[PDB]
Amino acid sequence: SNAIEEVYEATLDAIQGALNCDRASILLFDEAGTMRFVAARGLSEHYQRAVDGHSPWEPEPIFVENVDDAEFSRELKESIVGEGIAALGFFPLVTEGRLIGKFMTYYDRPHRFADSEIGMALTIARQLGFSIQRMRAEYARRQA
Amino acid sequence: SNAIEEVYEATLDAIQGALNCDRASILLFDEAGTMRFVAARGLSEHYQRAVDGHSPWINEPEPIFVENVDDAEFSRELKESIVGEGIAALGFFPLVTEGRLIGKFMTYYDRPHRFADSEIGMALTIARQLGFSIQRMRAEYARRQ
Repeated sequence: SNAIEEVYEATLDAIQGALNCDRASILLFDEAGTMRFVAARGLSEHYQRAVDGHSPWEPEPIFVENVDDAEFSRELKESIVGEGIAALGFFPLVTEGRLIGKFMTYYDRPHRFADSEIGMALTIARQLGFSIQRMRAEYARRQA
Repeated sequence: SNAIEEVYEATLDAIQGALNCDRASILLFDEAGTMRFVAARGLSEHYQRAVDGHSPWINEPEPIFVENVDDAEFSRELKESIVGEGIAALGFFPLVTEGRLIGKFMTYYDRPHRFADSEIGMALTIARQLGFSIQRMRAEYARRQ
């Protein structure tokens, strides 16, 4: 049965070669409008639990170069620091310009982002977006 | 029900959006060791039948660029095949899984073209992601045995 689950891990593979940071995640909206993990590596189960209900959201990247110099809640923040995360990249996934979810990169030390990384990161998010668009779609259609 | 002909089409989507070239394709090895189109746009079938075979490589592969066909190292026949298709420039990016060549994906340009570092980086990125998508997706199909 259809495994975009294999595409998610593939993308996690590609993120870690392409962008050489310590962990990564993919999340997508559920019907409630809340972002949910569909794929991770290697953030712990304890962190993903803490955070699952909480992030979002015209669709552009977001970079926390240091969680300290960062306007988060002290609640959310100790979760992040607790996991051993010092920096974060948020990268939108879209269909038809609809925000559909995001992927995330995580760093143990603070981090500044090159144009080249951001570019690769954007190309990754582009492909996932289309992968999900096409896999979802004609599984919708291989029915009618 | 491996319709990840959808992974191929998505890739072709990403190739177009990330690299603004004129045409693109994916080719994979077959059991005779020969390279074979598995997806493309807008190459013609005539072209595709025409040029199966050549694998610019044979254990540690880099991208190959051809900025002007007229200035490339091609046998008469194979240069005639490209130009008659209407192509002037091409990019070969190896597809690799577990440290081995499995295929390639190609960007084509109808007029000469110098390859900007940025687009090379983008292209490589996509080439990794195809590799990995293939690695994992047939891995799943095989597992179920």
